[PDB]
This record gives sequence, C-alpha cells and structure tokens, in this order.
Amino acid sequence: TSQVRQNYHQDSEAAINRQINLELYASYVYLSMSYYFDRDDVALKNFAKYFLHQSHEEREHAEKLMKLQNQRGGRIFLQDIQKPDCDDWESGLNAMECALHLEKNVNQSLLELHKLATDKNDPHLCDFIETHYLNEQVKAIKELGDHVTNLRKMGAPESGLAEYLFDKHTLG
Amino acid sequence: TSQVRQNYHQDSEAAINRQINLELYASYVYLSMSYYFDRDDVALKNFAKYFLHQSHEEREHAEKLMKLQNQRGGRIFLQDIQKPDCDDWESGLNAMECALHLEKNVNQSLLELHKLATDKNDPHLCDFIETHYLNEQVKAIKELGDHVTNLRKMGAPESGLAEYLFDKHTLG
Amino acid sequence: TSQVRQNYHQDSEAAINRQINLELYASYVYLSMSYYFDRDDVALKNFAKYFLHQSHEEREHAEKLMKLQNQRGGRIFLQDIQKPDCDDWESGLNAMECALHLEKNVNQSLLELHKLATDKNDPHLCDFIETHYLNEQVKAIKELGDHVTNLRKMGAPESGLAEYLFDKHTLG
Amino acid sequence: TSQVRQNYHQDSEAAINRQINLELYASYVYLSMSYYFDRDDVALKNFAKYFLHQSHEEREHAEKLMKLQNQRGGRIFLQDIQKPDCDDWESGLNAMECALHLEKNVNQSLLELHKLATDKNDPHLCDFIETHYLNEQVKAIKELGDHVTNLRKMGAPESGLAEYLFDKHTLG
Amino acid sequence: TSQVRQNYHQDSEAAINRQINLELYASYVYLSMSYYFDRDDVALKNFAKYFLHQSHEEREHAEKLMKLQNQRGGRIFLQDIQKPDCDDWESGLNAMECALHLEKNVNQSLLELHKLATDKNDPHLCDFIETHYLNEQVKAIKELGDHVTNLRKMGAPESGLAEYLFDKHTLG
Amino acid sequence: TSQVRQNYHQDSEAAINRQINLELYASYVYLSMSYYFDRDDVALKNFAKYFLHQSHEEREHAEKLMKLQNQRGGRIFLQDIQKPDCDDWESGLNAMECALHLEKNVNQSLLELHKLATDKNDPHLCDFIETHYLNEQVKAIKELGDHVTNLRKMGAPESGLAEYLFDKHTLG
Ligand SMILES: [Ca+2]
Ligand SMILES: [Ca+2]
Ligand SMILES: [Ca+2]
Ligand SMILES: [Ca+2]
Ligand SMILES: [Ca+2]
Ligand SMILES: [Ca+2]
Ligand SMILES: [Ca+2]
Ligand SMILES: [Ca+2]
Repeated sequence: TSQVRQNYHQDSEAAINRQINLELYASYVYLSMSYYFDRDDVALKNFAKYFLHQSHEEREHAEKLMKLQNQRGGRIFLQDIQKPDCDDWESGLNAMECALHLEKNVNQSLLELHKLATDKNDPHLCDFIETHYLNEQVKAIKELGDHVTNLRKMGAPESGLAEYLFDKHTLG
Repeated sequence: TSQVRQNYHQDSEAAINRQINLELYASYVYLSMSYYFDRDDVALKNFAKYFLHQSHEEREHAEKLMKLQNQRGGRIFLQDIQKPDCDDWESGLNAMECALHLEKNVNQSLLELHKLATDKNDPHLCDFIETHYLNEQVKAIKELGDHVTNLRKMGAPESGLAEYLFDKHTLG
Repeated sequence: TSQVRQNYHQDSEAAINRQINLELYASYVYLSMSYYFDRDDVALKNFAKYFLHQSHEEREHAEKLMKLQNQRGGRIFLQDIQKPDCDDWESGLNAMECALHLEKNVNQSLLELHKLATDKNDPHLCDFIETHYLNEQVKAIKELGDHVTNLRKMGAPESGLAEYLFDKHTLG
Repeated sequence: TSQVRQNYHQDSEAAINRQINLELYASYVYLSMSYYFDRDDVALKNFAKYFLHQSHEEREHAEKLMKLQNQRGGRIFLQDIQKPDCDDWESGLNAMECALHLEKNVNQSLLELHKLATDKNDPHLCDFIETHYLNEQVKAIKELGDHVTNLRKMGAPESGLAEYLFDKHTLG
Repeated sequence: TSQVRQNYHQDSEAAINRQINLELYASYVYLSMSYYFDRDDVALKNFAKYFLHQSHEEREHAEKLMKLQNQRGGRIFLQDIQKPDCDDWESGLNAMECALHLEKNVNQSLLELHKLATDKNDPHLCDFIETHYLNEQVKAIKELGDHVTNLRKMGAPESGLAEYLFDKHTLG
Repeated sequence: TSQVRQNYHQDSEAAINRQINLELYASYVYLSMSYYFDRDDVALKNFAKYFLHQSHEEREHAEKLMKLQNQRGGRIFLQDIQKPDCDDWESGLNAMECALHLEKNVNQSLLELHKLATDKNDPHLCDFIETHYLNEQVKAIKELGDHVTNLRKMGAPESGLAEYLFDKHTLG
C-alpha cells in the first residue's frame, strides 16, 4: 500500500484503470477513421486531419488518467487495446455519426465513474472528473451533432458535392 | 572513352538517353494541356497553372539526367520530341485521367531502368534513381488519383459547376 | 484494386500491415515503462520523460507506415494491440535492458521486410525502409547499449545512488 | 469560330503556329549546346550557363506566342520538335557562330510574319511582334556578333587559353 | 561479442577497417601535395589551399567510418599509414592527374565494399556507403577531370603562365 | 639549394623532418584513444571528445612545422606513420597516464631540437620552438598531471562511478 494513498477506494482505482483502456480504444477508433479519409478512393484531407487531431486528444486524456492514478497511490493495470469494429467507414456523414455514438458512450462511462466516486465520498476524484472531462464531453457532443445536421441538410451522403464542400468550408 | 568513366555500362548510358527523351516528351504533353485550359471556350485558370507547373518540373527532371550523363563520362544523344497525341483535351477530368496514365508510364520506365542498373551492378545509378525519381513518382501518382476521385464524386465532367468549384477550391 | 497501385505485391502489403501493429505495440510498451517511473515508490522523473518521448516516436513511425500503405494503393488492416508482458519494470537498468531487446526485435522485423521487398523487386519500398527506418534503428540500439553500459559500471541496480545520478546527469 | 475572334486572318493564325515550333526548336538547340560545354572533356562552365539561359528565354518566347494565339481566338496546333543538326559543337567560337546563324534565321521568319500581318491589315499583331520580338532579336544578334569578334581576335579556337579567358572575363 | 551487434558480418567488419586505412592514406597524399605547392620554388598558393582542404575532408571521411564501426558493434583495428610514393609532384597538372588516379582507386575499393555488403545482405551498410560515399566520389572525379582538361587546353605544364592563371581564376 | 636559405643547417633541417613525423604519430595515438571511448562497452563521451580535440591540435602542430621548413628553404621529407602500440586502452585513468607519458616524450624531443639549434647558432629556430612549442608542452603536461591526480583520488579505475563523474564534471 502506497505511502501517499488516502481516501482512495479500491473500486475507484479499478474504475480508473477501465476508463484508461476506454480512452485508448477511442484514440484507436479515431486513428482508423483518419487514414480511411487519406485513401486515394476517398480523398477528403480535412476530414482526415480532423479525426487525427481527435485521436491525439484521446491519447492525451488517457495519459492524464494515468497521471491521476499514480498521484492517488493507485496502480496502473493495462489491457489489450481492441481493434475498431469497422475497417471501412463508408462516408463522411457515416464517420461523424459513429463518432457521435462513440462520444456518448464514453460520456456514459464517465457519468458512472462520477456516481461511484460520489458513493465512496471521494470529493477530489469527483472534481477531477467534473473539471477535466465532463465539460469537454458536452462540447464534443454538441460539435458532432452540429456537423451531422449540416451534412444531412446539404444532402450527404448521396451528394458527393456536399461532402467536398463541407470538407473545405467547415473543416478547412 | 572519358577519363572519368568508371563502372558505367554502355547499356545504362543508352537507357539514360532514352529516359531523357521521355521526360522532355512528358513536359511537352503538360504544356499542351496547360494552354488548352487557357482557351476562351474552356477558361479554367487554375487547371492551366497546375499543368504549366508540371511542365516546368518535367523539364527540370530531364536536365538533371543530362547532368548525370556527363558526370559519369557518358555522352548525350538527343532525339526528336514527338507531339502529343491529342490537341483537344475534352475536360478537366479527362486531362487529369490522361496525366495519371502518363505518370504511370514514366514510372514503369524508371523501374525498368533501376532493374537494369541492378543487373549491371551500378550502385551509384540505382541510388540516384531511388533518391531523385522513385519517391517523386509515387507522390505524383497519389496526388493525381486523389484529384480524379474528387472530380468524379463531384459529378464531373457532366456537371460544369463541379469543374468550376474544383478549380477554385482545390487548385486555387 | 486501386487506380494508383503499381508494382506493389500482395505479400508486401501484408507485411506492412504487420509492421504497423508491431510499432504500435512498441509504443504501448514504452508508455507502460514511462508511468512506472512516475510511481511515488520509484520516482525517477527523467527516466519517465525519456520513455514517454520514445512512446510518442514509435506512434509516429506507425503513422508513417499507414501513410505509405495508402500512397502505394494498399489497404490498412488493423489488429488488437497486445498489452505489454510486464506491469512492473523492476529498475532503471532492467527497463533499459528490456528496451534494447525490444529494439533489436523490431530491427529484425524490418530487415525481413527489406529482404522481401528485394525479392519482389520493389525498389521504392526498399529505399523507404532504408531511408526512414534502418538508420534510426541502428542509432537507437547504440544509444541504449551505451546507457546500459554506464548503469552497470556505476553499480546499478544494487546502488540506488547510481540510478539517481544517471537520471540527473545523463537523462537530465 | 471563337466568340472573341475579330480581324484575325486564317493565314496569320497558321503563321503563329509555325513560329511557335521555331522558337521551341531554338530552345532545344541552345539546350544541346549548353550540356556540350558541361562535358569533362570541354569544361567551360560559363559558356554552359550562357546557353542554358538562352534556352530558357526561347521557351518563354514560345509560351508568349501561345498566349497570343488564345487571346485572338485562334487555335494552337503543335508539331514534333526536331533534334538539332549537331551533337558535338566543336568549340566555343563555333557554338557562338552557329547561334548567330540561328538568330538571324529566326529574325527572318519574324520579318516575314510582320509583312503578312501588314498585308492582312492586322495592326494589333504588327505591334505585338514589333514590341516583343523585333527589338529583342536585334539586340541578341549584336551581342553574338560582339562575342564572335572578340574570340576571333583573341586567337580562338586554336588558342585554348583564349576560350578559357573569355569564359572567365566576358561570360563570368 | 558486442551487445549491439546485429546482422554485421565478420568480413564486412574487416573491409571497413581496410577502408579506414585507405582514407587516412589519401589524406596523407593530399597533405604532401599541399606543402609541395607552398615551396618557394613552386609558389602556387591556391593549388596549396585546394589540396589542404582535400586532405582535411579525407580525414573526416575516415572518422565517419570509425564512427560507423562502433555503431554496428564492430572493433577498430588500425595499421601503419604508408608514406606517399612521391616527394616531389612536378607540376600543377601532374598533381591533378595523380589525384584523379587516387580518387578512382578509392572509388573502386568502395564499389567492392558495396558488393560485399550486398552479398552478405546488409542493407544498412549498403545505404550508408551509397548515401555518404558513392555520390561524393562521382562529384570529386568529375571535378578533377574538368581541372585536368582546362590545364591541358591552356598549355600546361610547359606554359608557366597557364598554371599561374588557373591558380588565380579557377582555384582562387 | 633554395634562393631563400640562410643560416639553416642541414642537421636542423633533418631534425625538423623527424619532429614532423613525431607530431603526426601523436595525432594518431590520440585518434585511437578517442574512438576507444566511443565503444558501446566503454561509453564515456567526454573522454572521447577530449582526446579527439587533442588529435586535431597535434595535426595542427605538424602542419606548422611543415610551414616552417618551407619558410627556411628546407625540404619536407615524410615517413610512414606508425600505428599506436595499443588497440585497447583499458580505462579512463590508463589513457590519461599514457597521454602524460606521450607528452613528456614529445617534450624531450623538442628540448633536444632546441639544444641543436643553439649549437648551430640559429636564433630564429630557437625562438620559434620557444614561442610555439615549449610553453604549450608545459601547460599540457600540467593539465594531464592534474587529471591523473583527480581520477586516482576519486578511486579510479576500480570505481566505475568515479570515471563517470569525472567525465561529466571535469571533462563536460
Ligand atoms: Ca491478450
Ligand atoms: Ca527526325
Ligand atoms: Ca538508397
Ligand atoms: Ca480481438
Ligand atoms: Ca511525328
Ligand atoms: Ca609497423
Ligand atoms: Ca614503408
Ligand atoms: Ca625568446
């Protein structure tokens, strides 16, 4: 038991280890989406840059949780990072819809983590999650919803002109 | 026989002279495409600038090979430069498709040159081709493929609006 | 089959997909080592920074291969990223020894890839590997060997003073 | 028939197409002369630079005529570019004498073009030729005559010292 | 056996040790030529500076090979450095002719080293030689050929004025 | 006999030629020591840099003597440069002890040269040696003695920590 550990429940420690794997998995999903748009038969450079940036940010979120685990006297335990479910993402609109779904799932996991921290009376963990994760998730979800709405209204994905213009004017 | 000539096969010397003519020919093809887009009844200024730049680069590639011939103690032998097969290039998409085909043909010739240099055990010639030509060709081919994909997805060449927007947003 | 694909063997395409997973795995190993040194009961900040930097570079190497796959007309196929074999890395010296072993293994895979590219007569792939990977590997291996030699000569890992001073004077 | 065409005779259009080929041919001749001086057994670097610059300028002259053709509503028609008559240019003095002869021939063609434009009452074409070509030709011819006179007076080409010094002091 | 050694053949290691001695020997030859031109009865300062610079570069080439030996896990083994064959170099032209011969000999040794690396399947060693040595040798040889041609055409070495002017205008 | 030679004895000329070889030999010894510290199984970078700098300075000393020989109307006569007696230098302390011994030997040769110049009544040669060599030697010897004393007092070479710290704090 760590000399620094104080008011840090075993259940919280385990849940943090799970969240770490989830963020690394999200990073992997975004990495796959990015390079799909880099294909010569897809070729939407700004969609590709958008998802690569998202991939790097998810990786950063995971490292922040690893830092928190050590700060509290807990111990990091890593697991395999599962490959994404899809290899081909279909279209710009489909990719954005999948990302929205992914983000809502990560948000659900964070809300469950917050409830657990509350039940265990760990105010430091509650504030950490509120401060660094909760608001970021809400902003991310609103942004993806906006994008999905615009692509649909423009006539994507049936209209190839729609996806080309969105890549230039919104993501560019 | 040149006082500088060393490990430079007669077959390699001849193949270099052939590659020189091929690059000059590619330069001529791009020059023709450029001014086709400058016509009052076509009028796509950025397509015109794009192909003119390609024309100048091909000319530079040829001069580099002429420099290499002299460096190795070989002798330059020039041939007529054949006129392009087409005078009218039809459309932006058609021109891009023809350029893709042209580049793949020049790439094939370079791969054959590399194989010959390998058989003759000329490591300097192999590295020269690898360094200055092989990677440039691969990048060029990927770029043209990307362009072709976008124009097709936008609805070219049937859609005149598609070619107008690509000229502004991608080539501009 | 991609409109850009030329002289790119199916076996090469598959080997590239395998190398991509291997680099991502190496990235994961370095990430685990980094945060082990961040523990309150280990506490060697410069060892931690050193391995985190290595982790980011391996991730970059993987992305470069993903870029190459698309450039040649090949198709990315991702696999699970296996968790590292160890959770606890023992000591600074032990971690450096494990990294040396890891790098020699990645080097072996690259040498095998180069031999395959040679057999398939793919000069572009051979040069890509030579240029971006082979020399980097040799430098990395020499650096790790140097570090291991110094730690051993200083009296690590039995001497805790040795690891503390190396962290400050060499890695700092 | 172009919507922009006005007072542009069919004979003028054809003569412009011929002049375009002539300028491209002159460019090719200068390119050949340039690299002859780059040979290890000739080695006069400033003669080489001088002729390469002339080659680029002739190429520019041709592009200007291509621009003019399109401006007037005419249509570009390209022909093969014939290889130069010589592969070996003998000496610095001989090359300068050949260039003088070449320039006087191009000048004759331009004077004939001007006479035709005059007969067809095309004041715009007459002024274009006067402005951009006639004075440039006269200056070029005077310059080459000066060079030829100096080389001869110095004792070229029998004197190898003469050509070496001219390369340094006049062309350098 | 070095902890860093991987895919490095014993024959390659030995050949590298031999190349090291050869470059040091070339350095010694150029050093001797340099100070010959510094004599009061020769007095060509720019010839002297030219050869001294060549001497320093050869020394640098040798150190680079020593660095490579250590990087691969090989062991440096030095030999006596033989004195040059001549003490008196006769003339500027004679010195340049001897240097051309020397460089072609060093080039032959490098080509033989490359063939050996190829037979032993050492892609890293092949690329190292290609990258740092092969192209430098070709440039060096072309430069010396150019110099020899100019001196001969000027009337060296019978003409003392020729060597004086070349020292000022080419080497100065 | 040189038109510039004045009061320059044949014995002095010969002794200068011998000193030149001795300085080149010292340069070779330092070069060998330098790269010994660059080995993966030694790895003391600052010891390596220290000896490489010494190697370059000895080479400079030799060139200065070659310059002096020509200034006085004497003639340079070079000899083979013998390989160092050792290939493996054992340790940092051992290398420093060997260098101290080497420097005292070079100093003895210089003192003998000065005595000869004195006997031949050559005031210019005496002052040259005093000015450029004698004081430099004394400083070099004192510096090496200081280093040897410190390494011994620290517990080298039995203590690997001692050599590591000296490399950082004194030579770094
Ligand atoms: Ca598993
Ligand atoms: Ca013909
Ligand atoms: Ca290469
Ligand atoms: Ca799985
Ligand atoms: Ca024809
Ligand atoms: Ca011996
Ligand atoms: Ca001997
Ligand atoms: Ca004095």
